[PDB]
Amino acid sequence: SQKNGIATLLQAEKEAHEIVSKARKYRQDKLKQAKTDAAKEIDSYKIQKDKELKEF
Amino acid sequence: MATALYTANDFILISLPQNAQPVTAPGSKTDSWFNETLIGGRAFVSDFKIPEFKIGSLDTLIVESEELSKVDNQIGASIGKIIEILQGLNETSTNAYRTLPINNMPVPEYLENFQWQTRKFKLDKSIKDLITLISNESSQLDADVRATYANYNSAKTNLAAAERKKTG
Amino acid sequence: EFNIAAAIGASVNYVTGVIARDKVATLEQILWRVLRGNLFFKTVEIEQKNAFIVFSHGDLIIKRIRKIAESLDANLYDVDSSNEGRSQQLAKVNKNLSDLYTVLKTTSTTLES
Amino acid sequence: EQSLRVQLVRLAKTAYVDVFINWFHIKALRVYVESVLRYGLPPHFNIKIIAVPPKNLSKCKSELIDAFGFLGGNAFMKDKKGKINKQDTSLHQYASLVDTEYEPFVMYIINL
Amino acid sequence: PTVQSLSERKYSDEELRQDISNLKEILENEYQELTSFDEYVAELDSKLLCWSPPHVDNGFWSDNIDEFKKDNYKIFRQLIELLQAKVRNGDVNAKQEKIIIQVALNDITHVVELLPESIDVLDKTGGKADIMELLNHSDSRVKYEALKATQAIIGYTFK
Amino acid sequence: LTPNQVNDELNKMQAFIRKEAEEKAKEIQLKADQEYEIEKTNIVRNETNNID
Repeated sequence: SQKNGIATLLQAEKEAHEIVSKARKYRQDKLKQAKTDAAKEIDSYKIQKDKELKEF
Repeated sequence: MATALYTANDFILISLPQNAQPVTAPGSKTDSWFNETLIGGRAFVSDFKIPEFKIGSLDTLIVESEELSKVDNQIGASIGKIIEILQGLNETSTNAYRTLPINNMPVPEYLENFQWQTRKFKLDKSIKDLITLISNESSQLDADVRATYANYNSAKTNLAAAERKKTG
Repeated sequence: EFNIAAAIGASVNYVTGVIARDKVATLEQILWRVLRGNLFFKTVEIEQKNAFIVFSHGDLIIKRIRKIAESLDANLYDVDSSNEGRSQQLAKVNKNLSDLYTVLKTTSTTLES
Repeated sequence: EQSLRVQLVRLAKTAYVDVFINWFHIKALRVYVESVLRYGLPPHFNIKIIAVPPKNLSKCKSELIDAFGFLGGNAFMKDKKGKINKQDTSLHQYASLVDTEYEPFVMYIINL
Repeated sequence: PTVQSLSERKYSDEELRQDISNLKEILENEYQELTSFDEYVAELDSKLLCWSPPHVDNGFWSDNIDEFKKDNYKIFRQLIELLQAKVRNGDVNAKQEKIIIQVALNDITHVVELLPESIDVLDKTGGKADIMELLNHSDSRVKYEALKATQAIIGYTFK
Repeated sequence: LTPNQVNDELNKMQAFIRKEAEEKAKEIQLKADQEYEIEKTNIVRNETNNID
């Protein structure tokens, strides 16, 4: 069992690297998801101010 | 020994995991093996469970052992300098100044109730700020003791200089 | 080998190096195991005089292992050969070792003549 | 000299008590970080301090080193009464930051 | 060489030492007075390679290396294509191809040993394969120049 | 030492590396959600200020 522990430790290290890459891809997806979820807020206030300008 | 201990004894701090077992008694507990399996049956066990910490990364754990070893060596050198100043002051008694009973109790009873109690250290910050605050407090206490010991030595030298002029 | 499993890309980090005594590798494995956690290995390979050592550690502590490995009387690095721009580097090292033998043979024949 | 002796005695006593508490907290933090870093899995272990009598620490350290030496290694664990460590030439290391010979398990010595 | 060796072993007459010392300064400064870029571009463009006093210096290839680099080392690729094209058409063991092969191997060895970026032009062009085969042939002086040119590119591969 | 203990140490080393990677992934996973709502709130505040 010389290469079996290196193979299981290599698979566990690949699972830990995939677990770290899932968190890094989750934070990188959330970084664009903050602006993607924040860019839609102006579309309601612009029409809400356009209603107040259309009243006058 | 019998020249450095008058109210306290020798202690050994060791930690083992939950799956560890001894090689001389397989199939027993480490808690019952600590007292019952001790040499002569007179070994006393004291609780030293501190609070749990959160590891930030694996890279800081390697430098944390060297920083804790250097801070432990600086704390031991500061305790040796404070003991050297207390022995140099000519006020150490046969029991006090060589045992250091904290809280007016023995070292085994105080060490058995030691649960990582702090007065300015909380369980929400990192261990590096607590070790840096403890090293800064130990360096401030050692510098405060050395600053008074230097003025006491200069005052004793001036008192010996005035005593030599007063008569001789 | 310790088939392509470590010279063609993997998730684990290996530390290969030549040493003339196994006691320095045992003391380096004891110092690395006592001061850096379970981030060591135990391998032994006979060579032509030096002994082949086999060490394994994490991929984020390769910089700290160079100072402890260099200060422990050893040259355990990430790659022994200077050819690592492809998979595997032993194919290019076999070509450089296949041309350096002919250049050294021609230089030895011209120097002897 | 009298006031500096009294204030140096009180500040030496308070600084000795705070240095002793900081030394005990640093020893507990280093003892927890040593078994936590060297052990790995699991992240929880039982840490305690055993009070031994005077002149009998070699038997408790020899029995605890012989009993708990299987965790560090079968070839590195050896029977030692005191603190058996590397003290040879600079090819071998002996220190608190770089050493090539230590105890068979996580164990520290705290004495006054 | 006869003027340089004759300058140390002078005669009793001062006219012979003044004539050899006067001719040695004009003979030494005559080859050094020309530009290395015009001499290397004229010798490479003329298709006639020959040895000179300023052609065996590494400063000429280092000075003309930056000026020659205008098409990804097209000048060194043209010289290596002239040496390899002379090696293919007009094979070795000849009198004409041996001087251009030796001068192209010495200049290619000095230019290859000067900068480490010219090794890609030899592998991309294809003249690096003929350099290893040219060492095992006759003309062992040119085989030593090609051995030094192959050792210069072989030195940058493994350190 | 013995070759049998190398797999037992390598398993605990791999488990500790997996625990450290899970802790780092939880730290980054808390940091990204820690910053994203503040960035979206700042962009929404700037957009409302321009709309006003």
